[PDB]
Parts: sequence; structure tokens; C-alpha cells
Amino acid sequence: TSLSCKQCQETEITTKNEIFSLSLSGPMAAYVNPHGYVHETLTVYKASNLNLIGRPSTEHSWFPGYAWTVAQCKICASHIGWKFTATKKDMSPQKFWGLTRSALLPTI
Ligand SMILES: O=c1ccn(-c2cnc3c4c(ccn23)C2(CCNCC2)CO4)c(=O)[nH]1
Ligand SMILES: [Zn+2]
Repeated sequence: TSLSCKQCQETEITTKNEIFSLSLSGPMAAYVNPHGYVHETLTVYKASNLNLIGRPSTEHSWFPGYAWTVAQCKICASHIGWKFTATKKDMSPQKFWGLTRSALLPTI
């Protein structure tokens, strides 16, 4: 139960027992960005070895209620996913992560 950066390979990002379904039609979804490109994601509660980058934004957020910040590998600066943060106190969970499945190992 261990998932790692695909590019540098050594770095543990998260474990499989951190996965959860917030699509509610699965933990694994696919979302389209503004330019029309499709990203196949995986929602997890917790992840580490990630440098965040930029302010949280809600421009075209895939989870309404939440804002997204870009996330990268500490080591190789490879784009892993985004971190989602709630915009009010009442929501739950308050924060989680949406990771690119094709950026992790093993890919599932
Ligand atoms: O919830 C999410 C998570 C990530 N994204 C996302 C992934 N790639 C982009 C992206 C932009 C905005 C959002 N995203 C652009 C649009 C044009 N101006 C620069 C930013 C270019 O690439 C979301 O759209 N929603
Ligand atoms: Zn890496």
C-alpha cells in the first residue's frame, strides 16, 4: 500500500488506504480543464513530499466548494496533482488531494 512519484520513483507520496470517493461515483474520475484537456484523477485524504505553488484558486474548480493549488514532487518538481481546500468551515473534508494517476507508481 504505497504510491510513488513515477519520474524519480523513490519518493512516497501517499498510500492506497488514504483513497476515498468524492466523485461518489468512484475515487477515480476524469475531469476536463479549461483548454479541453482531460485529466484522470484520484482523490486521497493525505499526501506528503509535495511543494505547493501559487494561491488557491476556484477558477473552473472540479469540486465546487473547494479551491485548488498546484502540487509538485519535492525531489524532481514533476507535477503530481492539485490540493483542494474548502472555502467555508461547514464543509467536510476540509482538505484533500486530486492526483494524476499517470503520475504515480504503480499506475492503477
Ligand atoms: O479543480 C481543478 C484543478 C486543476 N484544473 C486545471 C488543470 N489545468 C488547468 C489550467 C488552467 C486552469 C485550471 N486547470 C489554465 C487556464 C488558462 N490560464 C492558465 C491556467 C491552464 O491550465 C482545473 O481546471 N480545475
Ligand atoms: Zn519525483
